[PDB]
This record gives sequence, C-alpha cells and structure tokens, in this order.
Amino acid sequence: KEDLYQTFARTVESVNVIVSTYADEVLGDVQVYPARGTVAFGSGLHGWAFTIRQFATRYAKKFGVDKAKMMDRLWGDSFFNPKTKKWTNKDTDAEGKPLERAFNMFILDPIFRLFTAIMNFKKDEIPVLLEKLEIVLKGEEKDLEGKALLKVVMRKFLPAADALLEMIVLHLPSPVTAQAYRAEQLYEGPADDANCIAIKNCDPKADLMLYVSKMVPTSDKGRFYAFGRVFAGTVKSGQKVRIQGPNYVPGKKDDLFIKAIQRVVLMMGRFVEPIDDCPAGNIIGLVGIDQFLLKTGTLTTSETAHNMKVMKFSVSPVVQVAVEVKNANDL
Amino acid sequence: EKKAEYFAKLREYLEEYKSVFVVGVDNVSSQQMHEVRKNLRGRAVVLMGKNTMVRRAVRGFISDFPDYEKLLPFVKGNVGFIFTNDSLQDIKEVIIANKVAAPARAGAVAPEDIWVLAVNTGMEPGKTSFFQALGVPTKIARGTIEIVSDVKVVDAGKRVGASEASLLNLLNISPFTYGLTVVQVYDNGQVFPAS
Amino acid sequence: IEPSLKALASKYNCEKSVCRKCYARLPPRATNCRKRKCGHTNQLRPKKKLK
Ligand SMILES: [Zn+2]
Repeated sequence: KEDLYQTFARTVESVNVIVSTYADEVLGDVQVYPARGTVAFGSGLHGWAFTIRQFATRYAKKFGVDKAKMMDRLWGDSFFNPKTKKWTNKDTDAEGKPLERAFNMFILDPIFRLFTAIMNFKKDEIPVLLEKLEIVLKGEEKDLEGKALLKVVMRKFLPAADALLEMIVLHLPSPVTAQAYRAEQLYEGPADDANCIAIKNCDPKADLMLYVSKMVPTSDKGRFYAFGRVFAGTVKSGQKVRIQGPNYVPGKKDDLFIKAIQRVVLMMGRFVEPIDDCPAGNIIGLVGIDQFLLKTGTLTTSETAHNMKVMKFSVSPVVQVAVEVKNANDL
Repeated sequence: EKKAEYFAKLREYLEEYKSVFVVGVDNVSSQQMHEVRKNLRGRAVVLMGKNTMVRRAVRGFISDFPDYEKLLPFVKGNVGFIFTNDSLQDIKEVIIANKVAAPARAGAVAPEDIWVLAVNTGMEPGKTSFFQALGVPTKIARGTIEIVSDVKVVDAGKRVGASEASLLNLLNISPFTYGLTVVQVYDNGQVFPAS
Repeated sequence: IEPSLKALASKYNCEKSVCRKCYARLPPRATNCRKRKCGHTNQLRPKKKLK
C-alpha cells in the first residue's frame, strides 16, 4: 500500500512539473492534485474508478468530520486507529512505532483486502467482505469467480462513471470560461472587437461563427463531415455562411466561398441528425463545407470577422513517399 | 638524492622554528590547504611527511641533542608538519578558523542520519521528478520546488547512493563538512596534547 | 530499479571482462582467461555496457 500510494505521488507530481513548466498562465488553478480530487484513479478495461472526494463521503459517515468540505487529509495524515479516533501529522507514534499515510489505510479496507481475498478463493470470506462493502450481487453473477467476478464486483462499488462524471463537472472550465482566457490566442484580431466579446460571453444572439480544423469520414464515402465547434452564435441548416480559408484576409478576396450550410448534425459516435439550430460552445459534425475547404475552415457571417489562428498542430510533415500507379490508365 | 635533500630541509626545523605544531590533514579535501600555504606564507611554513618518523629517529641521535625523542611516537594517521616560531595558540586559532568545509559524500558510508527538512528549495521545476525517484515527497507549491515533510534519506552506517548525493549537493546539504584538526604542539621538545 | 540495486546487479553482470577468443564472461581485473579452450589467453576486452 505504501509502495502504491508513492506510485500515484511519483506520477501526479511529475505531471504537476509538466503543468508548471508551461507556460503563459499563471492562472493559479492550472496544477492538479489528489487532495483536490482532480485527478481520478481507476481502470478502463475493468471499468472501475474513484476520486478522493468519493472516499471522503464514505469515511466521514464512518467516524469523521467535516463531510461537505475540508476533508483533504486523505493523502496526508496519518491515522493510527486502535488507540483513539485522533490522527497526527507525525510519521511515528510517541512509542517509536511506524504508521501509514491514511490513503494506505482507506485503500486497504476495500481494495487490497478484496483482491487478496479474491486470489485466496475463500468462498465464505468473500460473502463476508461483500457485506462490509455493502452490496450487490444479483442472479447468476453470484455464481461467478476469478478475474471476471472481481471486475463485475468492482464496477458496482466504484463505477468509473461516478468518478469521471464528478471529475468532469467539478474541476473543469465551461465554454464560457474556456473561451474567456483563450480567445486572445485563438482570435488573431484585436481583443476589443465585438466578436471577441461574444466569444467571451459565449453568445447565441451575436455574430456567427466557428472553425472545423479536422474532418471525420462518412459511412458512404466519397464525402466526409466537418467536425467543428461553434465559437459564437447559433447555426442553423440551409443558411448562408462565409467560408474563409486558411489564409483569407478580411480586406482581401482570396480563399472566400460564400455558401449555404447544407445540414447540421450533433455528433454522437455513429450518428445523428436531429436539429437545425445549434448554439456556440458546442461541438458539431457539419456537412456542406467539404468541397470548399481544406483542413482549416474559419466560417463567418460578417465581412469584418477575422480568420482564426492557423495552428501550430506542429509535429512536422515529415517523411516523403513517392506514389506511382500500375497500368497508368488508373492515374 | 631527493631523500637527502628532504633530510636536509627537515634539519632546519626544529632548529628555527622551535615550535613545530603537527596536524593531519588525512582527509581535507583541498585545494584550501594551498590557501593555508598562502595565508601562512607571510609568517609560517608547512612541510608534509612520509616515513619521516625514521628521519626524526636518525636526527634523534646527534649526541648533543636528545629532545627529538619526544617527536618519535606521535605521528598516527596521514599527518604533516606546520612549523612556526610565532607562538602556538595563535596558530591553533588560525588553522581551526580556516577549515575546508566543501561537498560532500557520494558512494561512501554516512556517519549520521541525513535528515532533510521541509520548506522551499529555491528552484524552478525540473528535478522534482529526480527527487521522488529516491524517496523524497515533493510538491510544487506555486512555481518553486518544495519538500513535503521531514524524512530520513539515508541512516548512519549505510552507504550513500550516487543519485542521493547529487540532490544533497544541490539543495539539501548533508552536511559532510570537515577539516584538519591539530594533533600535537612542541617547542623544545615538549609534549603537548593540543586542547 | 533504485540505482543501488542496478549497481548491484551490473556488478554481477556488466562490470565484467570477456575473453576475445572464447567469448567467455570473465572477471574484470583478470589478466588471463580461466577457460583452457582458448589457451588461457590474455586477449580480453570489457563486456559492453547497455546504451
Ligand atoms: Zn578465453
């Protein structure tokens, strides 16, 4: 447990280094840490994951204060337990006896004691431990054993969903907040422009609109959809939108294609159509921009609206390969 | 030939200067003994010794002079002679006050438990990854590298690792600082413990 | 690994000479090979380090 906890620290810090290395901001909330609950720990293939907040909800009910806030001592203390309810910042007791980090203590009670008991195959001890963690098994899932049991049993205790969902909502910036500190580097024009204020507000009423950059292929191809996130305003099918290329200058005429957006798709894995109108701060699989684009499509509905930064995807071309044909009539 | 020239230079002391004042000067590690040679140059002179207990036993004969018989047993450890007639207490005060200090210990036995305190190092982030590879829990508390708790890195008796030594040189002093420490003081003859 | 142990296990593996003729893994301060199938030869090298 000691060696495990260290393995989280050893990676979380090395991330925080790489967070603190880059770059301009200097926000304050850039760095990420376990005590916060940034940060979630888990397993994809198995499908279980937790956050340090979620285990503070369970430990506080079982002798602890305070619940709603405060409890970020999971990841520091440590706590001894048989002597008293109290925990101390000292690594050893007054006697001269070593202790844990309290993270080791909480992770022991379920996880380490689960896995060892599961590997021991003690089929009475597992039901007893199952009672301690508090449910559930139903139907033929009681009959399972081995790695497949551990996977299903874990999914129920800490469904990775719960950790991710909390993490995703909690410690992450909205499209309003994200555009706010990022509009200066995205938008090449002045910061005082009427576009950039609507980019900061996250507005639907104001001018339209967005970028694209990448483009997913279709099922029936041929053609391929335009994966773009709308930066201002609400698009909107069968409607005229200016298609400013990679290097279109507002004053200049080159790389501009005033065209109707054919249809709008909320992108959901394999599909799907539904609605015409779709506001800013939202991710869209457009179609009808495909012939009149390469790669990087700043789309606008006003002439003064500037092209966005090209990117800076970087990472070279690099390596060249020649391409001949065979027969030549298929050239 | 190089023997007999050294036999001759040693006969000039104790016969000017009377107080010979000897010290090791086993581990130094210096460097700053040249600065001791510079600082002493004005008044005193230094002269180091191999098997020169044989030399002093040979000079201990003479017939007219027996007081070099006091010099014959005391040289224990790598030790060298720093003669000067100025006094002996003042030379003790100058030699103790100078000392080498300096880093450090890499790939050798630690004398005491190396305890590293918490609080900022005074750096920018980079080798915090290197820190946590050798069991020192660090967190970057806004820009500067900070250590999170007081921990024994290596205990007394154990050998110090090469990676461990490098972080102690940079940020967390060991400290394995030391210097020369007066062995004996003379004037006639005369045996004095130097304390 | 912890370099103490890498240094430990490299002592027992890489910090070692090799006979040029019989390729045999030799001790580092060794003058001659121990194997008599290369004529207890003096022709040795160091065993090459990783990277
Ligand atoms: Zn050989």
